[PDB]
Amino acid sequence: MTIGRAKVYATLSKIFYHLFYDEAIPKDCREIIEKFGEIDFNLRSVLVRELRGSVLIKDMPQSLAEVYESVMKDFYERYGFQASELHADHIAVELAFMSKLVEREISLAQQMKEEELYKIRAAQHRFIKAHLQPLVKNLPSAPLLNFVRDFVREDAKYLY
Repeated sequence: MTIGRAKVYATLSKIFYHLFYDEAIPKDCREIIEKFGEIDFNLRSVLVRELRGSVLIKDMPQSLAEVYESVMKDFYERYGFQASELHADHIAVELAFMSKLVEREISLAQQMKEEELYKIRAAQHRFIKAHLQPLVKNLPSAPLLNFVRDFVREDAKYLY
C-alpha cells in the first residue's frame, strides 16, 4: 500500500520532468505506469511547462497568484524539502514533494513512530487538499493527465 504510493509519485514526477525537456520516458518508467493499463505519454513541453498551480487554478485571486511560488517554497522549507530548478508550483515538483513525504512515511512505518506517522500523513493530506488536488482538478483531458487526476483523487480519500 505505502508500498506503493511512493513509487507512483516518484515515477509520475520523473515523467513530467522528462516531458518538460523534451526527454523521452525511459521505457522502465513507462513500464511502471503502463502496469495500470495502457496509456500514452504524447504531450509536448510547450504544454507541460505551463502545468503550474498558479497558471492552472483559474479561480485563483491574482494577489495570491503573484506570491504562490513563494507560498509553495514555504511549505517545502518547513519539511526539509528543496525543489529542482523548476517553478515550485510545477506539477513535477509538487509530485516530487509528495514522494519525499511518503518515503519518509515508510521509514516511520518500519520504525513504530505512530505519533510522527499521523503528523506526516496529516501534512500529506493538507498538501493535497490545498495545492496538488486543486492543480490536478484543472488539468486538460488526456490519458496521462487523467491518470494523475484519478491517482491524486483516490489518494486523498485514502489519507482521510
